[PDB]
This record gives sequence, structure tokens and C-alpha cells, in this order.
Amino acid sequence: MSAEHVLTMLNEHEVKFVDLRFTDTKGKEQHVTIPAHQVNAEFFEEGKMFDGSSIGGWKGDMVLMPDASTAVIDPFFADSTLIIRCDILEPGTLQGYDRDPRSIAKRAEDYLRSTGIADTVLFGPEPEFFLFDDIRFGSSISGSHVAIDDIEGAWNSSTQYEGGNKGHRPAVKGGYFPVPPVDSAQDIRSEMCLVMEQMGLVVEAHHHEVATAGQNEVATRFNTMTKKADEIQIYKYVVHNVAHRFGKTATFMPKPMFGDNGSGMHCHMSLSKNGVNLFAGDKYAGLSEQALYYIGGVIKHAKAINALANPTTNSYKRLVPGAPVMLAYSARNRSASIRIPVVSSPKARRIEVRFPDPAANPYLCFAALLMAGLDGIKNKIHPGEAMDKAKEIPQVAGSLEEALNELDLDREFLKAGGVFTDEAIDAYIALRREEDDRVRMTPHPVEFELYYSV
Amino acid sequence: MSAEHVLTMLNEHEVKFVDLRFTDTKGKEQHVTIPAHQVNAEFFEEGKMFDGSSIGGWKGDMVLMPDASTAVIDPFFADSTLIIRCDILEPGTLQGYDRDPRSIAKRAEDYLRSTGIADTVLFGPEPEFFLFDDIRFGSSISGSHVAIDDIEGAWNSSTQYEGGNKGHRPAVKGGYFPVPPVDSAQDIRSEMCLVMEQMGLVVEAHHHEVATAGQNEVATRFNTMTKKADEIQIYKYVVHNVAHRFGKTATFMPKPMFGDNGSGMHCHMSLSKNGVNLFAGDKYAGLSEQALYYIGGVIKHAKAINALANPTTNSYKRLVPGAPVMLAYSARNRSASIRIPVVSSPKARRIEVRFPDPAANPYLCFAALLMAGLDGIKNKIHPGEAMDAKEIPQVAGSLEEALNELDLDREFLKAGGVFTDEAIDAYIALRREEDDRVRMTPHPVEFELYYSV
Amino acid sequence: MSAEHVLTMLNEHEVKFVDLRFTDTKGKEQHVTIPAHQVNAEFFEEGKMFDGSSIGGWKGDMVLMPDASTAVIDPFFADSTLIIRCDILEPGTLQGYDRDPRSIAKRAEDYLRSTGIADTVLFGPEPEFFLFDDIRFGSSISGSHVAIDDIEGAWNSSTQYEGGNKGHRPAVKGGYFPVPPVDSAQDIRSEMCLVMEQMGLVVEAHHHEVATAGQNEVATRFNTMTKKADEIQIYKYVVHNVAHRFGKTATFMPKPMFGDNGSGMHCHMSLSKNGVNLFAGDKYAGLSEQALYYIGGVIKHAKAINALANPTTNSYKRLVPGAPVMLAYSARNRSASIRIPVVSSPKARRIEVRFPDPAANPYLCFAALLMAGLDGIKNKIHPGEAMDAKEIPQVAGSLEEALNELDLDREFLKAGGVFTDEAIDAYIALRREEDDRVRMTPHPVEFELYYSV
Amino acid sequence: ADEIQIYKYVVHNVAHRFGKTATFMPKPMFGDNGSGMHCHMSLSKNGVNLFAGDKYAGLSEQALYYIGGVIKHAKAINALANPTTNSYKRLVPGAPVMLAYSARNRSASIRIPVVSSPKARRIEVRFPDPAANPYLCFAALLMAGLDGIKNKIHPGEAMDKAKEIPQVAGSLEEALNELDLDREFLKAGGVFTDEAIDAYIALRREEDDRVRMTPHPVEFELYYSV
Ligand SMILES: [Mn+2]
Ligand SMILES: [Mn+2]
Ligand SMILES: [Mn+2]
Repeated sequence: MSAEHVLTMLNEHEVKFVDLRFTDTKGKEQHVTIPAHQVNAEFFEEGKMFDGSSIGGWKGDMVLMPDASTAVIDPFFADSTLIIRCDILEPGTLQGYDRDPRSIAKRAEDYLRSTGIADTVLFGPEPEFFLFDDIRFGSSISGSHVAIDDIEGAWNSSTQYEGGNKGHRPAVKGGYFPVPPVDSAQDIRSEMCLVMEQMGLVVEAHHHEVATAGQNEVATRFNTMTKKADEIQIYKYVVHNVAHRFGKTATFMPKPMFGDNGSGMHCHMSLSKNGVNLFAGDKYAGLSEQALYYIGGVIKHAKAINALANPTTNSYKRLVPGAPVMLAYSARNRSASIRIPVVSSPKARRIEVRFPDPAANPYLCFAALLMAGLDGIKNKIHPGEAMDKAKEIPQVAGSLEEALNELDLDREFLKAGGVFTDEAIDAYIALRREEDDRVRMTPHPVEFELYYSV
Repeated sequence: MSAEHVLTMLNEHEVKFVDLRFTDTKGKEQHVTIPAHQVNAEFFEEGKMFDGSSIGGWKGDMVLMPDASTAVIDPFFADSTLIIRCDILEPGTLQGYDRDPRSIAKRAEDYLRSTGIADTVLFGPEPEFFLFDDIRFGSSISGSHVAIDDIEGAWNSSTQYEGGNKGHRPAVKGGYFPVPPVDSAQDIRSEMCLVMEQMGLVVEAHHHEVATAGQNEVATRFNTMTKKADEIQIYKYVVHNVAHRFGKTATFMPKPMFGDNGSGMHCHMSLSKNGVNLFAGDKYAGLSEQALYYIGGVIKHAKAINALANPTTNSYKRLVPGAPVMLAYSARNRSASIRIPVVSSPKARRIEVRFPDPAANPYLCFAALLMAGLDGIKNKIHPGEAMDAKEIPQVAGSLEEALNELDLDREFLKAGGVFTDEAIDAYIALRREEDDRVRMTPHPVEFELYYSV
Repeated sequence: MSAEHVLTMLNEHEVKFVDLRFTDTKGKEQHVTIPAHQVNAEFFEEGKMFDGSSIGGWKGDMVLMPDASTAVIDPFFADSTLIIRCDILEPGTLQGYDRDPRSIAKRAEDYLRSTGIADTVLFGPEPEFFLFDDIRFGSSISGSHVAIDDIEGAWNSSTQYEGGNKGHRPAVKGGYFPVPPVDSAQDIRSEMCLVMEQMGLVVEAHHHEVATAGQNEVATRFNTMTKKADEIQIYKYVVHNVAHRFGKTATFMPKPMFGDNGSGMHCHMSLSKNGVNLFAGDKYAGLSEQALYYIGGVIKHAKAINALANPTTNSYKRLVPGAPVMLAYSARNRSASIRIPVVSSPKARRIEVRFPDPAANPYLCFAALLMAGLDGIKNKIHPGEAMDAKEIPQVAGSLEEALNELDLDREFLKAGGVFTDEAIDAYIALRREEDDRVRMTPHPVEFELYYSV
Repeated sequence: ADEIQIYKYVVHNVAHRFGKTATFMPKPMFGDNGSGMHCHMSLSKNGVNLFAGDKYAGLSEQALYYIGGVIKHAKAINALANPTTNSYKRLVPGAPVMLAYSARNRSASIRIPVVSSPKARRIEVRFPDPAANPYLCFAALLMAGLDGIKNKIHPGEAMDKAKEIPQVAGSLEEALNELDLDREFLKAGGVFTDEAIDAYIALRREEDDRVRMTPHPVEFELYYSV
């Protein structure tokens, strides 16, 4: 699909507006809209100049360069709008901006191709989300508060409702996965799936999740790295907008509630060259030597990866023992962060990395995982024996500060081939350290419950 | 478009009413409606008499003269109405009223043509605005209050709403520019753009701005001075009416909230003669010597300009250090009030003056900027080197300072009869009244600071 | 009164606590309490160490040195407490801290003695205050508010009260000075006077003032500079605490309400040497040449004085024309900021400076006035003829102007080492912080004026 | 320590009698100053102050060695002097966090008060908070000082003049780990027992785990939309 096809769409669908979209360092989607008559052949060659100083980690003019292959009609805007995803390029050389996550992911794929290890990398993430009816939160000198409310919440079993309380609710850790009316999100999940199919995703399934307050997941088909990162951005956009249109509120926080299961994003990975899966072989669980080296690299650089795959303090609320935290690989053990799914055909052999959570920036997380795996392959890092059976077993970072320190001290595997720059890594670390400092310095209601009388 | 075309439009659109519009000194549109059958050939030659004594700064029987080229159908009135912009002429000589902003802008353009420096002046303003759900304000002997409420306001993260609180809101200084549902004004901005295009504006983009409580901007294509002033008036009208129709409330105040970004109107300028941009050259950032002289004039008369480009006390609550307050020109520095945008095509070479605000009267602000630039060109005022510190001049720190500088620096505005001493005095008094009100009313922050001392 | 007398009082009144009090740069009393048994002979020679880094303008271990002559029993604390006023001394040399207002006032008196012009300076200040039933104020990103409520407020003529609304209230600018029940503060003022006399003040009169929302003043007898500054501190303390005990709320703000009279502190001054008033003579209004020179100095340095006598932004909301803003001296004219009261006895001859306000730090304001007068005497500055118009100098129109003039006019304060450059800079910065807050926070009147424009 | 217990009891009960409620939490409010417990220390033998001398700020070699021991075992001490997670919301840069001694510097965690009489010479350790157990905190400070004296741990030059300067523990987990690894100076002389230290560490780790695992409203403010 090209600029000619985009210009044809503009007339086929009577498009009034075009929404240029991109992703910031934190992973949030930013969009700027231009009227359709401003889109011409020169638009796809020169882009649009915008001031990126107001973006989070880009504080120093840059060019928004549309990627026509990402053109897709917006199903939510009242006026006919076309969504084109864009890369941020330097104004003069029209080269990828060092801090652009999409550019970083594209450079990671290019480095993968250059090294000769493989031709394509396949990513399948499995994000989950929470649907709520009401969320209220605030902080000030006088205190702080968070209050989550959902009709499916078990704590509402005593709530008085206009029209009566209907009782049927999923119990705590009991929403996987009863039939309605206990499951009250069937229609919303189906409509999300249909909208995703319209927007270009291939949906594999959708269902309710373990937690009680409307935890749901829509499982979509795998895809190449940058393509699947764009697909994840579309996925989050669709979930948020559908929840808003149904009177709900979607959230991808790793751990919104205590005592109930959190939300994770298991990332399936595979490598292919000339249409041949390189992770298929005669080694453990049908893996290959390349697959074992990839696992070893991911294990070695797991703490550095955590700074990008679990970039929020809330993520380490779910990355606690008792959500796997052990850095080992096993096809059966459920305490291993890395698992090898049992698959019939070798063409579908893959490794599932389970610690990542959906709050991660898709581009940066996937790039970090791929770069760690490639470092493992290049340096032939053997991961050891499978954890089929203990303080010798390495674990994921226990805090965002630890993850950021490890990323600071372990930058080489990300700087290999120019995928990541020291400036980009420093900007990311500072941007996350600001949030970490705020959370560290704000008191805690549990701290009052524990220490007020002491 | 002429009178014959207006009379044709009346039958084509089954127009029932014609709304004659003009701008007062403060910059607010004033409209008087007449039935369509009152519009004939004699109407476009003799105008309509109206009593302007009750207008703000026009206190002493003037003529409303329609400008058919401005004819446009109103998209909001229930009855089919046609909007015609009008100049205010003296009843006898039918010459422009000295205190009419549109007449002043037209005279500024005519002076530009007469001096021979250029044929046309191009202005790209970039106003921003705030959208709110509720605004309450008042004052009395017992006290004074202002309370802003918007669903996008971060402070509503704790508010209880009927139907539940959806927690997707912009953070403070974090509304630039995430996708919905964090951005809740996509449909409103799209409707504004479509209506603006209906009313004759060329839209370039629209987006959410840095501030949290629904700050938005719709960018429109540049145009000649008087045309772009009319376009800014139409822009403000469309924004206000669309926000009203969506249940919102638009404001062009420079600084409605403290601790969040204010609203400004960056003014891009360029001069063209015989179709060639005169601001394009081999000097700094591709500028020409005339461009440098224009920058120098704007810098020299910046404080006087502030009285017209930042005519509200609230304006100087965004023109505070920690900022676009330094009177210097640079292509890279964010601290310079004058920027040279990086444009590949020399035909697009221009200077961006950053200090103005959308509360300014468009006609008067543009005329002041043009006249300062022309004074710089005529007197060959060199702006010095680009700012790539205490000696650097700054914009006026208060409306009183701006008005005093305007009082003491009238010549560059009186060149060519564009501004008249009477008009300048009327403007200064009209603004000094508001300044006195704000200066004499006590402040809640003053209570917070001094109640116990 | 000395240390022996203080130790005797401790047993005489069965004192349980001793409250050491001092004044910060802004003029607020700070108190630290110690048990009575911690007070001994060594206490009055070595003082008490305290950490002043957290005080307003004292940021860098200083000594609180009690002044036994100021010992007085607190009339409000439940436990028998003795109030001793203390100076702030450097720990090593035991010399007055450069930024201690009381030390500055003492040094001003010592300089007056050293120059030989006079032996003593007499100050009669006349502060006024407001009594309210409820005050609510706040500011945030969403807005800001202030709401004053008092039963005497004219706006309460329509309010519904439990038990009924009694309609006897002062009108706006009509509280000077009808009998009760229109005046509802007779008992409060009488209690204030009695407590003040208990605390060592000599009261002359008390009455309701012009404003409606419970403006009152209690007049006290003049006294020497430092003594009268301590008396003013005791006055403010007594007013605040008595109002609190009566369910009211006292404020010494210059201008709490718009459209009603503000609160001022007229400062009467005179100089005496060997028991003869030096301000008595055969010149205008019975003044002497030294009195005229004092007036001339005060006029010359009036703007610099304003930074200390009117140190709040709110102050310049009462120093507005339509007013005591003209820097001239006359015995009859109400427009002159300096008056010569008509007194039969030459011993009572004095000059009344009208612009100061009760929000001023008493020590710093009195020291500034005295130093300006002494500069006028030394340099023989003639104030011209009595003002019995645009050329007449006026007081500073803003706190920024006052602070700039203080920055540029420090010499008359640095004469004799009274004020130190570091102290002046600290004061200027401390006031500029508040000025910046008030300058950057938007105004409800600004919304009323500019929301639609 | 008994006096501190009586102090806390009296404060709580008087506040209750007046209708108020008192708390010794290190940091109940964000954006405003927290509550601390500066501990002044001095050793005396035969009525003679052993911290008086001709060294810096009138200190003695024993005083400097005591300071050095406190600095060396500061992180282990923190597990007892700052035994709550809230404590480390007070011990944040922007400060009392730098482990150095000075008579003037406000950033020094150890301060030497300027006192005329040598008999009153002492060292003030500023990081401890009032949530600490007085007995255990004072015992830890004394044992660290005695280890410094016994091993002649010189504290270096005073901080009268930066990543080389050691800092107090940044979290209760760090403090507990350092206490676990630095038991010897507390176990000297049988004062602390391994069982007692383990019980303390487990008891505090329970609270640390609860606070670590419960989500935060600021976390919602920051991450709900991401
Ligand atoms: Mn799942
Ligand atoms: Mn903008
Ligand atoms: Mn009076």
C-alpha cells in the first residue's frame, strides 16, 4: 500500500480529515489532525513540521513522515477521518530521530537483518486490561485516595442499585471464565474484536480474565516486530475508545488492585530466515541452539529489559513472589518467567517471555527483547538447564529503581548497531526516574495503617 | 465578489436576514441585523446610519458601509442569515472613521503600498483557546471569586460524576497531544474546522495544546493583513458558537489558569512586492536586509506594540520570565520573542513574533506590527546579532508600562495618518479604565499572603 | 525593671512559663516558651540558642537575649506565663544581628544620639484594624476566591439569621461613628483597651472607623521609637487574641474590601533634645527649620520608605488617587501625605506622615522614617512651600516601584551602619517573592473584564 | 529511653484529652516538613566529658572515632533508627542524608553543636526519626560508636567545604539488608543476639512487604492512562 492508494482512499471514503499518529517515549499515542485537502503527493515526501519540545522526553522542530502502509479509517470520530502512523525524522537529514520509539524498533529490525542471524522476527504479545465503571484518584498535602468501582466487582455484592442488585458477579480470582450474566463484558469484548478487525488486526480470541473487576483480554495474531507494535497501539486505542463508548473505562495498569490478579503482556518470540523457523530444533522442547542462546541473552539482560518492559512502579506490584519472577526456562514449570509452549508444528516453535506488562512501550520493549536475544546469539550465552524441578536462580528486578540502574550499567546490548543511543537511554531513564521519585516521596495509606500509632 | 453577487446570493440561499458586522476598539464583534428586503443597490452605496455613541471608545451618527467581498452565510442562526462585514465611515465625507480598527488596518496597508517598500503584507496568526464546561466569576464588596471547571481538568481526577468518573484526563502541561479518550475535543475541533471552511477559512491543522483544561488550537492559512484580521474575527466567532453548541465555553484569555500554559497568538509576517518575497535573502537564516530592519523596528517599538498586541492585564500573566519575553531574534533559541522558522522554500521566508496574545484586537495589533516594521525599514534599524543578558530588552512587564510606552512612542503609528492622536488617546483611556479596576480590586492571593500580617 | 525584678515577678505571679518573643523581617511575632525554672541569672547574660535558619529572611545558630525591661504577664494563656521581648544576637560577639528589626531600630536610635541632632525621637502611630466574623480564601489551578462575612457588613441587610436579622448595621463608609446597636464592637474595644493597659500600654481613645465591616481603632499614647514598636507588637497581639476570644477575627491588612475605606497607620513624629521639642519654632505652622528639613528628607526618600512602610501589594490598593498620595506638607489640606497637627502646646509640635499602613514592620518602618528625616536634616533638604499639580511627587504606585527605589536609594538607610546591604537585599527578595505570587496569579476581575475578549 | 516512652504517652493522652490526635510518623504529609528525632550523644568517665578536646570543633580523638563508627555503620543503624518505610520519605535529598560531620553545614547528618562549656560537648546525629524504638536505636548508636572507638575508625575531614560521600539508606529494604550483613558491631558483648536481629528483620520486612505490594494513588495518577 502506497501514497497513491492513500489518495484513492481519501476519495473512496470521502475522508474529511487525516490523523497523523506517533508514539512518545512513555508509549502514549500522540495525534495531530490535518484536513484531507492538505494531503498530496508532496505530503508523503516532505512530511509535516511540528514542535516536539512539549513531548515528554524530546525536550531539546521535527518532521512527521507518514507511513502510507499504516493507513486506516478511524471508526470513532464523527467526521470521516483517516489514521496514518508517522515516524519522527530530523528536519535536515530526514533520518530517524534518536529518541523515536518507532525509529528505534525499525533500526532494531535492520540490525537483525544486517547481522545475518535471521531475516524476520515474529512477536506475539498477549496484553490484558481492566474495565471499570468509575475511577477516582487524587493527591494533595492533606492526603491521597484511589477508589475503583465496577458492577462486576465482588465488593458490590452489598451495594444498593437503582433497579435492584442482580447478584451475579465474579468472585475474587474467579472470573476465568464463567458464562453470562456473571460475565458482563461479552458484548463489549465482541465489539472490540470487530473494531480491531476493521482496523486491521487479526483476532484469535477474547475472554474474561482471572480478576473480578472486569479483567478481560483479546488475543490477536502475532506479527513482525514493528508491525505488531503498531498493532498494539491500535489495540490499546480500540480498547480505550470502545470502553468509553460503552460507559466504561479501560486501563492497562499492571496492578490496579491488591489481592487480585494483575495484568500482564506475555511476549511470544520467534526468528525466521528464508521462511524457516530458527527456533525449531532437536534440543530441549524442540528448541534449537539459536533458541537457547536467545533465552540465555534474555536471562542475562533481564533486569535491563525490565526498565523497558516493566517501566512503571506499579509493574513491580505484580512482579512479586507468589506473575513469574524466576529467570529460567521450562516447558512445564509455571514458576519460570520464560516458557516454551507445546506446539504441534515446528514452524510455530517459539519462546514466551512472561514478565512484561502492558504498560510497556511496545516498540522499546520489543527492541530490548530482540537486542538481548541477539546479544545472546552472538556471544553464545548458554542459559543452562531447564527449570523442570534456590537462591542461585536469578530473578527479575524487584523495583523500577533497580531496573533503571541495571539499564544504566548494561547499555551495550542496546547500543549494538546504533539501535539505542546513550542520549536516548539517558532521556528514558530520567523520564522514568521522575515518576519513581514522585511515588517514592508520596506517603502511603498503608503506611498510615501501619505506623500512625507508632 | 460584489453587490450583484450578494444580491444573487440572497435569492440563491433564500436569505431572510443580513447581519452587518464590525469591530470595536477592544476587538469585539458588534452586529446589527436587517431583513433581506432592506438590502438593495442603494444599500451598498449609502450604507446604514447607526448611533455609535454607546460603543466603547467612540463617544463624541456614523455609517455602516458593507464590504460585499466579505459576504458569507451564517452557519448558526436558525433563520437563513448573510454576514457582511462593514467599515465605519463618517456620515458626510464617507471616509473611514479615525477610531475604526478595520479602517486603521486598511490605512496601514495603503501606507505600506505608498511607501514603495512592498505591495502586500502576509500575516499568519496562530491563536489558541481554552474550552471549559463551567466558568463562574464575580466580585463585590464582600469578596471576589473565579472558579473554572472542565471535565478534562486534572483536578477532576477525584470528582464524583453521575454515571461514573472516567479517569482519562490530560495532566498539567500534558495535553500536547495524546489521543482520545484523554483528548475529548476531537469532534469539537473537527466541527470547528468544517464550519471555518464553510465560512471561507483555509484550515491547516487542529490539535490539543499543552494545558490541561481543554486548551486547543486550530491553525489557519496565512493571508493579507485586513483579510486575515477578518479571518481571525470569523475564527473567534466560530470557536465561541461551536463551543456553545457543544455545551462548552471558549475563551481567548491569555492566562485563565495559574500553573498551566497560557494562550498566545504567534504572528508570522512577510512582505511581498511583485510576487517575490522581500524577506528572503542571504543574511542570517536566509533573511534579507529588509527583514533584519523589520525585526529591528519591531524590537525597538516592542513595548509600544505590547499596548495593542497584549492589551489586557491578564496578558502580562503569561509574559512572565520562566519565556517569550526577550526582545531578540534567533532561529533556534526558545527564549527569543522573534523566531525565524526553518522553511525550505524561500517564498515561505518569514519572521514569527511570539509575544502577542489572542485577546488583542487583530486589526490594531497587525497594524502596529506592520508600522513598527516599516519604521525599522525606513530608518534602517539594525537589530544586532542573533541571540544564539541584563542588557537584552524585554517586552513590557505590565499594561501600565505598555500604555505609557505607547503614549510616549506614537510617531511610528502616526506615520502616514494611519493612527491619529485622538484614536491613540481613546484607546489608552479605554484600557486604563480596565487596568484601574484590576489594580484597585483586592486579590485572594493578597489575603493568603497578608491576612495575618 | 531588671533581671532581679523579673525573678521577683516569677515568684510573685506564680509564673509557670516564660515566652521569649521577637520580630522577624516581615513583622510577625515569633515566640518560644521555656519553663520558669529555666530562667536564672545566667539566662539574662547568656540568652538562649535557637535555630533561625527556618525564619523568613534569616537563612544563612543565634542567641535570644531577653530584655528584662519588656517583661509582662500574658493575659491569654491558661497557664501563668511571662512575656519577655528578646533581641537576636550573633553567638560569638553577642552583637545585634544585622537582619533583626529590633536591633536595626536600636541602632537607628543610637545613630540619632551620635549625630547630636537630638536625644530622643517620639513616635505616635495610629493603626486601624478590621473585625470579621468569617474569612475564607483560597487559590488553586481551577481558580481563586475570597469571601469576607461580618454581622456589621451592610451586605448582610438581606441575610437570614437564626433568631432573626436585626437591621442596625453601618452603611458603606458610614461607621464613623454611630452609637450601638449600629456599633456592635463597643465591648470588644473596651476589652482590648483594658487588656492593653494591663500589658503596659496607655490608651487614649477607641472608636468605630469609617468602613462598614467592623473597622475599629484604639489610639495609644506616643512613645520612643523602639518602645513604641514593641507597643505596636503588643497592640497587634492583644487585638488578635481578644477578637479570637470574642469569636471575631482581626486583620491589619491595608485594604481588605473594595469600595470601602482601608486601614492606615498615621505616624506622628517629633524630636527632643534635653527635654525641649526641636520641631517647635516660628516657621510654618509653628515648625522649626529642623522640622522642615525632616519633612524634606521624608519627601525625598518617600518612595524608598514605601518599601518598608507599605510592604504589601495590598497596601497600594489604598494608596490610590481618590487621597493621601501627594508628597507635600500642609496643616489644612486633606490631600497632603504629611500633616502638621494643630496643637496649642509647642511641646506637642509634630509631623504626621499619613501613607504608612499597619501591615508594616514597626521597627523597620520607624527606622526608615527616622533615617530619612536625619538625612534631610544633615543635608538641609528644604521641602519647598506648603501645599496650601503634575509636578508634585507622589508615593510609589506599586510594591515593585517601592522595592526598586529602595534598591537604588540605600544610602540614607546605610548611614551609620543602621541598615546593611545584606539586610536590604534580603528584605527586597523576601518581598519580591510575594509580589511575584500576586503578579502571576490571575484575577477574578480579569475574568470579569476579559473572559469574552 | 524510658523518658521518651513517657513523652510519647503524655503527648498522645494530652492530645486525646484536648480533642486532638497526635502522631510521631516521620512524614504524614507530602510537600511539608517531616518529623525527626535528633539524638545528641556524649560519653563521660569519672565525671569528665570524653568528647571534649583540642580537635575539630573542640572534639577529642574518642569523639572523632565515635563519629567514624556511626558513619561506617550508618546504614545498619538506619534499620533501627528509621524502622518504617515512611521514614525514608523524610530521608530524601532536598539535607540530613549525607554521612559527614560538620559544625556549620546543614547538609551534614552529623553535627557538632557550638557550646561554650566543654562539659557539654556532644555530637548530634540528625537522621533518626521518632518512630524508632528508643532502646534499640540508642543501643545501636552506642554500639556503632564503641566499635569506632575500639577499631580507631577515623571519620576523615569535616564537611566544611560529591558522589563519594556516603549516604544513609535510601529504603527500609536497604537498611534491613545492611543490618543483616553488618551484625557484628551489635553482637559485640552479647548485647544483640542473632535471634533478636532476625526477629526484628522479619517483623519489619512484613510491613515493608505490605507497603511494597499495595498500589499507590500516585501510581494511578501517573499510569492509569498508560
Ligand atoms: Mn491471559
Ligand atoms: Mn501552538
Ligand atoms: Mn482613624
